[PDB]
Amino acid sequence: VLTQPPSVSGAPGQRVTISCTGGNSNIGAGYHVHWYQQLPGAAPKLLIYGDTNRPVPDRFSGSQSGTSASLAITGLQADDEADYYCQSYDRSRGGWFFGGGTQLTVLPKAAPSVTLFPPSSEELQANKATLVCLVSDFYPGAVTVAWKADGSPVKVGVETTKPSKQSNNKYAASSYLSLTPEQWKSHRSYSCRVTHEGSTVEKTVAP
Amino acid sequence: VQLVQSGAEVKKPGSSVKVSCKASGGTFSSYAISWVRQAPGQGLEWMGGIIPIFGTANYAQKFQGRVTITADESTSTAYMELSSLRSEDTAVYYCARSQVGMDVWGQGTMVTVSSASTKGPSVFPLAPGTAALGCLVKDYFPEPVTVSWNSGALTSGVHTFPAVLQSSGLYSLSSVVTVPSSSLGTQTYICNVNHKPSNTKVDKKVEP
Repeated sequence: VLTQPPSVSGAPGQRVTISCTGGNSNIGAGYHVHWYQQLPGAAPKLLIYGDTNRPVPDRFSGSQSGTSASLAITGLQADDEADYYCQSYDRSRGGWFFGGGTQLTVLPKAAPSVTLFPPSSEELQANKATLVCLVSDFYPGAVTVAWKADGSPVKVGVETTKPSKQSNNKYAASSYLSLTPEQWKSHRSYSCRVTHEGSTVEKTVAP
Repeated sequence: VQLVQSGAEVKKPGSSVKVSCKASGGTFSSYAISWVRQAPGQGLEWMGGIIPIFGTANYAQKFQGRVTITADESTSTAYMELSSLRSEDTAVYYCARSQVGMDVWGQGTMVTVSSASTKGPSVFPLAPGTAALGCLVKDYFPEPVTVSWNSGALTSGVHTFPAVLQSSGLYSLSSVVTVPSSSLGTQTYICNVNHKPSNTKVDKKVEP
């Protein structure tokens, strides 16, 4: 019911404005617009209520005009990167409904740090082998991961995660290569390559 | 004030789940209690609400006919029961107090609707001017697991990465910590993994 920009971005110290538009049955006709902040992996918190009142630093503010509302964040901080949801009471549907949400990102490029762990001795004794390629501290989120055993691309047994957000506003990710002990011992080296903005970091382990 | 919710649950498609939401101080009844779900990667979805003292409930049209919101002013506990579960209902359900705007939210209860079965993890040690050691929490289901180091005494250099849903349907996670190399001989590093869905807890020592 309420439309929100999918994402907004700004550098530290800038003023950002997130919009929330509806019709005459919700934002129009008087019904107030609440604004909630959800940090990565947490429950929402009440930022603004009643269009302009705070429970919340003074940096956050809200305004309402016609069938639109806007949340202004002045002096953007790293702690502000988060999902912002506008909520309003729809009179036709009769209920409090949220918006799509806006992912506020606080912006400098950064190449990844990669760490490759070979299979554990216990894991090999458990008839299992798992190589672990951990990537951390890279911005933006985009990242590619490829595996090679003795230079030949390995494509079966690869499980990689989508770039998640760190607590430092950067990104991290992880990739896993599953093998049987005999497969791991039958090659002389395995390697993971992490590509990011044209720069690739390649790590290698050997039995 | 604090709103505490029941533990995460695994249910099969078609069954019914009931999440609780108890108060820890306040006039729980004179306020309203809203129930809001959030699926992985999606936004919030207002499921419904209830004013306990009066006993009056409201349900969004979407979940109408399937969701039952009840409240006890004596125990000061709200309940949200969802029946005829589906794979799409898999989500985190929050309860939020609001005077009758939600200002007090709960921790959220993860409800996973899948025909799979709960399983505990296998915790393997990842052995190493900076060394890096860690723990691999493999082959567990469902989310989430929690990882600490030295029972919480070690937080410097800790990074617990997101899990990955392997092709086997089981998740696998890693948590690493970077430490001085010289301390590897003297200090002891132990990762404490806890998977409450399967009620498993393992303290695994990472040795060079």
